Amino acid sequence: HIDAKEGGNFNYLYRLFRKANLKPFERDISTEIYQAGSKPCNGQTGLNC
Amino acid sequence: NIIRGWIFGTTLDSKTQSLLIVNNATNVVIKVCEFQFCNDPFLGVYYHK
Amino acid sequence: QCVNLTTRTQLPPAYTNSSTRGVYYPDKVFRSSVLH
Amino acid sequence: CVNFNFNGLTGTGVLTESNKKFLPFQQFGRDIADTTDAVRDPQTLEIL
Amino acid sequence: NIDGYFKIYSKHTPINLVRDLPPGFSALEPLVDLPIGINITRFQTLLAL
Ligand SMILES: *[C@@H]1O[C@H](CO)[C@@H](O[C@@H]2O[C@H](CO)[C@@H](O)[C@H](O)[C@H]2NC(C)=O)[C@H](O)[C@H]1NC(C)=O
Ligand SMILES: *[C@@H]1O[C@H](CO)[C@@H](O[C@@H]2O[C@H](CO)[C@@H](O)[C@H](O)[C@H]2NC(C)=O)[C@H](O)[C@H]1NC(C)=O
Ligand SMILES: *[C@@H]1O[C@H](CO)[C@@H](O)[C@H](O)[C@H]1NC(C)=O
Ligand SMILES: *[C@@H]1O[C@H](CO)[C@@H](O)[C@H](O)[C@H]1NC(C)=O
Ligand SMILES: *[C@@H]1O[C@H](CO)[C@@H](O)[C@H](O)[C@H]1NC(C)=O
Repeated sequence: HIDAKEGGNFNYLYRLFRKANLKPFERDISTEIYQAGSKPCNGQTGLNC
Repeated sequence: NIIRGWIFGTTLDSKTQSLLIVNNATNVVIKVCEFQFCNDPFLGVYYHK
Repeated sequence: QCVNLTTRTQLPPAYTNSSTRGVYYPDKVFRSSVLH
Repeated sequence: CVNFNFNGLTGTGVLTESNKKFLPFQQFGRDIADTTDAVRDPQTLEIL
Repeated sequence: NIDGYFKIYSKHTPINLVRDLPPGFSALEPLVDLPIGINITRFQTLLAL
């Protein structure tokens, strides 16, 4: 009733890709690009980035 | 009184959060912000008569 | 705004020992006249 | 010989004015066996 | 740095020596437990120069 809007409420982000599990009570706002394969990422969203 | 404090973190860049401790004279300051540290960090003034 | 400083020394650091220094409290539990 | 509950620390015994000295933050003391043998009244700061 | 908290324990004793970490027993008391929750891997000292 407060967090939903008729057009959509696109605040409230969440992380999906991390190189290791978080430890207890640890926070992470790293917002880097996460290479998923082995090719370098170069900070650009691409094939495995 | 040349030792003032420490830096704590992983990459010590803006792409990662870090911790800073500076005891200056009256009061100590502890901040967890996103600091872009210099390659050779040190504190500022010493004195001026 | 910050400067770059390189050393003018020509030797690695030395080495000492911590004889019995560095004992802290491993937990916040109040203990009196005991051996833990 | 009442039931007591001081700071969430319950028990059952005889309360009595004590001469023990607590640290300024201490709220209770312990015997050689882990049993509360003295508690500080949080409304009069008195150790008993 | 365990379970999100940054813990500092310190001691301050008066001595007078030249170039020695003086022997003896040392018991450090708790200063602060800060809930900063960050992964910490490296550190560095702040000098007043
Ligand atoms: C805490 O951070 C350290 C260092 O950033 C992480 O260890 C690294 O993990 C990456 C990816 O798994 C490896 O490529 C590096 O070789 C590791 N470095 C070291 C020094 O071991 C660690 O995974 C992090 N821990 C958590 C749980 O966040
Ligand atoms: C040294 O530490 C003192 C601790 O008080 C800090 O002084 C503050 O200075 C800021 C501006 O940088 C003011 O906004 C605050 O009002 C000051 N502190 C107080 C009284 O709350 C400061 O972090 C350090 N340097 C200076 C400028 O003294
Ligand atoms: C030296 O310091 C300056 C600024 O203080 C910085 O721009 C430069 O990249 C540094 N060089 C090295 C090799 O760290
Ligand atoms: C430890 O250091 C002290 C003084 O630095 C020295 O006298 C002693 O021999 C050293 N002991 C060991 C085991 O290194
Ligand atoms: C708490 O309340 C009691 C009575 O209500 C009063 O006597 C006492 O001064 C108050 N403050 C403390 C710190 O106990």
